[PDB]
Amino acid sequence: NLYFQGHMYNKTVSINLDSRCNASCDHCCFSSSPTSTTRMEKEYIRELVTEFAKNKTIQVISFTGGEVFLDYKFLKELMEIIKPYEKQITLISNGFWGLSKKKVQEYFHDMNSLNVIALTISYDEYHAPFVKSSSIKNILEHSRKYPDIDISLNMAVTKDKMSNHILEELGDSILGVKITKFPMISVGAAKTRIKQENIHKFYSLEDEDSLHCPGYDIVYHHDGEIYPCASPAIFETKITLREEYNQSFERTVEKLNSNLLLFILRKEGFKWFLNILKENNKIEEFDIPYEFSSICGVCGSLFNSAEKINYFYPYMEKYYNEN
Amino acid sequence: MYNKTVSINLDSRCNASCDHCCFSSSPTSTTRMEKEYIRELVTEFAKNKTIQVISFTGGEVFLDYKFLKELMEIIKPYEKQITLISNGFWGLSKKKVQEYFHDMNSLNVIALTISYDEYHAPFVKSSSIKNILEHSRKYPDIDISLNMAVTKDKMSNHILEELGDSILGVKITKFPMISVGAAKTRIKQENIHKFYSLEDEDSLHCPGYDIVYHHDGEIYPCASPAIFETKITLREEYNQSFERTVEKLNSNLLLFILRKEGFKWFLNILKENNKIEEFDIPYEFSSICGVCGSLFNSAEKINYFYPYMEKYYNENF
Ligand SMILES: C[S@@+](CC[C@H](N)C(=O)[O-])C[C@H]1O[C@@H](n2cnc3c(N)ncnc32)[C@H](O)[C@@H]1O
Ligand SMILES: C[S@@+](CC[C@H](N)C(=O)[O-])C[C@H]1O[C@@H](n2cnc3c(N)ncnc32)[C@H](O)[C@@H]1O
Ligand code: SF4
Ligand code: SF4
Ligand code: SF4
Ligand code: SF4
Repeated sequence: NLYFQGHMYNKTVSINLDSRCNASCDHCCFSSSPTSTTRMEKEYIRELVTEFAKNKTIQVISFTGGEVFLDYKFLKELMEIIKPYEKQITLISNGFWGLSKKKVQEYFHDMNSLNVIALTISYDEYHAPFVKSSSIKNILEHSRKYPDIDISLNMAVTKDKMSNHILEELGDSILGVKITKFPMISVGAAKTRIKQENIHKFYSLEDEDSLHCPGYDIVYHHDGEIYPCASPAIFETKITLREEYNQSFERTVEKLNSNLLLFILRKEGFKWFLNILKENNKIEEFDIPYEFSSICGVCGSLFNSAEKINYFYPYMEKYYNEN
Repeated sequence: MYNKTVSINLDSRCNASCDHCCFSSSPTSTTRMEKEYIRELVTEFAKNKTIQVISFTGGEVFLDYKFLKELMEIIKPYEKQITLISNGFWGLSKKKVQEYFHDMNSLNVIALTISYDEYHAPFVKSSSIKNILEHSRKYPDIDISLNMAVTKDKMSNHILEELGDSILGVKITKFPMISVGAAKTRIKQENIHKFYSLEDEDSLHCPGYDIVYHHDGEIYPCASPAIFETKITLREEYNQSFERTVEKLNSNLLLFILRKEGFKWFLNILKENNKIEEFDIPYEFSSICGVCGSLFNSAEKINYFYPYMEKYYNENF
């Protein structure tokens, strides 16, 4: 009462628990593998989760990696910290644990009792050498006993690997499951292990009309930085929200809401930045591609270096003085 | 409760004649409410202070696009959100796709569901679906879904491959058949997936009520294909207000018992009285809506539960 909308982006948060994974996908934006060492400390993650659970605005806490079910003991401990505070939880997994019917029974029982409202399973031709089809089927079939857990199947595809046979092999286990096939973002292992010809190109620089950011969503990443979104493309940029080791979530939200570059991006769209480079003939100097698989790819190539961000500084400063 | 969303089924007429159609829709379908009556309904829903979302279904709502746009423009000054479902026949022309997306975006259409599968395929070509899906990328505020109705013999595997990269970023859901309408007589029951049985207690719960003003002139408590073959209606008179429809839904004893006790309350009565075979309750079913449809698809069946529901009312409340 007597207050209008304050800060945005404070209802959800994501934590990337670790870069370690059982799989070594050739497209992995983080080049994840069993030998990946990039991660925040366990006690630091416990403090973060405790703070997010006690926070009055956060409604949803999401966990990602890496493979979050790889160290299940630690994942269940984090979920039990949240439990007395009744926050909703979302999980994403490669479903390696589907190989064991005992783990399938136990994990669904735990997710249901720990307020896990959504589980996304990632399966495609890039994941297929590391996880069997029957493991995915066991998870999808058992999810029918837990209708309150929203189940999704995310498939990362290329022109040569469209996952048509993968989806057929899953049989009727996909009935009622939301399936989304998405193109690659040229970051991490996809940059060097996938032919760029095989990456779908849906956007071009000439269609600035439809180039707007899908929306911010705070991520506390395994590199110890904080990002304004969960897109694979953002982790390659110099856009971070961390100023110190012990930063509060209220401070992260305040920084996101006062960041001038991100305010201009949300309000004016990508055309504001692209027209500044076109007007000053800098598209070739900054090696900005002409075609992209996603709007995030444009974002990635506009701010993936300090030279590029610093270039926009006088224009953003001029925008601030005018408005 | 249940007063934030409402659906209107505009007509049973369709350009398609799908073999699974829950309404047996076709170009020669004559069941519909009058246009002026629909205008009055839409005006009342637009002026209503609680309704946030108005959905349109059929039949094929884009078949008479002039009337659909007219209804959307009645809603426009009141700023309600709109959802649409279509077979995408209009996708044949990219210029027509550009026009309809421009209108949907300016008329607060927040979601568009496209239905395409092997049952829809003889009536709509693949390229028409692709044109709609590709152009939807320019309108990220419109939530795009592809819904595919499948059977064991028609799983839509080749249909999805033929769509190529037009499905990238689109939520796809394959769902089984409900044995109603044309699916009852044109599809072999062995081809209908059976996921649940009378013994799976965690599945015997209604997914939730959602008010539908249907093309038969009745009002239903949900949008499931199964409810339209039941005698569960919320209409008591021709000129009934939405406040009254909501009041009737919230005071309906059968629907209160169903939501609170689940389907096991009704099924145990029939098992205890040896009426499972008399009522033709299926042992196995593709979804819980299949049980709902078989419990309540006749006045005799509904009236059978009355003394038990009356006893429940006296014991509780
Ligand atoms: C990095 S994984 C982490 C969680 C878990 N290991 C999994 O695969 O679901 C998150 C999602 O991003 C997708 N992904 C990975 N690298 C990507 C890339 N270069 N471009 C687009 N999506 C990518 C994965 O396929 C997966 O669906
Ligand atoms: C009756 S249609 C009306 C809207 C539009 N003509 C369309 O096909 O999307 C609504 C949805 O119900 C589905 N449907 C029709 N008959 C069905 C049945 N017997 N069982 C399950 N779904 C059915 C259709 O495939 C479609 O996705
Ligand atoms: S995409 Fe997921 S499963 Fe594959 S390597 Fe990366 S983190 Fe592991
Ligand atoms: S456009 Fe940029 S900021 Fe927005 S979601 Fe994509 S990568 Fe993140
Ligand atoms: S399922 Fe939709 S397109 Fe097919 S006949 Fe029925 S109303 Fe028409
Ligand atoms: S269970 Fe019955 S009332 Fe509930 S959605 Fe299905 S048909 Fe409608």
